[PDB]
Amino acid sequence: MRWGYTSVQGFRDEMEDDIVIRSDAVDSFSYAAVFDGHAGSSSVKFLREELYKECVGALQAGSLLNGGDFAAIKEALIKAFESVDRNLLKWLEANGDEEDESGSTATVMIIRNDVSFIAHIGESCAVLSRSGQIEELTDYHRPYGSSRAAIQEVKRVKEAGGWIVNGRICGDIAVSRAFGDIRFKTKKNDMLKKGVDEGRWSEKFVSRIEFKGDMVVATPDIFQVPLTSDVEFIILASDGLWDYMKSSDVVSYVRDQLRKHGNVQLACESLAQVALDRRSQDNISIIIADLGRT
Amino acid sequence: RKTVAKPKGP
Ligand SMILES: [Mn+2]
Ligand SMILES: [Mn+2]
Repeated sequence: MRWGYTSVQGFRDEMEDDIVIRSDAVDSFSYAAVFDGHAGSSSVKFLREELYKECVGALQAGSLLNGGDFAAIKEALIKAFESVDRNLLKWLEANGDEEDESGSTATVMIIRNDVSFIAHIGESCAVLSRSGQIEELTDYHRPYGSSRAAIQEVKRVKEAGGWIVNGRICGDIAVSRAFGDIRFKTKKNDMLKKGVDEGRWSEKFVSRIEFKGDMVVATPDIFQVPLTSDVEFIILASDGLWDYMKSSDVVSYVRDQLRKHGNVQLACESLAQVALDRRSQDNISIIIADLGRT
Repeated sequence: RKTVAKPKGP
């Protein structure tokens, strides 16, 4: 297919989104990812090469992609994500910080021949258009809400002994799954301590806390997305887009652009400008795969 | 919204 992409800072004082698109034409294989970093860019930077390499490795070990073992593909991509996060946390600890507290979300799409898989953590979103109809392919990992993932995430966080205030875990983080974010994982106890030292809560408060598991995890949801000849285009984007434009609206908008000039790169740039005209307040990154059709 | 914030108890 053809790719259109854009990644802009918009109204934020820093740019922490990034995008990756890598193809192997001989193998009919492509990897597209949007990363939405927070509290710095070091996690995003790490993921840029490390996640690709690990995913490619996890799936090549066994020529795994089109074997039809969904379970095995799913397990491979999960272990890839978990492994990368393990390595990131070490890196953040040794090649850092000392005040680097960064993290990043990630929505990855892998296509090989006529199969597509999505590995997703966080609050970017992927959608496609199929015979004129929208399919929303991912669900949000937020510690509040009503979608399938939402109730389960809040349950998982509370189960780990964390709490949620102002729609944030420990009043801090607004996503429940992410790479990095060591203070919610292997340094959560230290986190409580720092809070006392910085006067965000009392000593007796920390006493009543009992962390059982990690509050934030990098374990992805994994989806298999059937590809058919009537899939018109696929869109991966950060929440800088979706928070300000409903997916049914973006799909109609892109369809209109492509009917107009058939240029996916121009469609993508014009879409990002619509998001800015609507005064989205975040970095905005968009990747569109134009598969053509009718 | 800013994705992180200084933490707060319930
Ligand atoms: Mn961000
Ligand atoms: Mn964002």
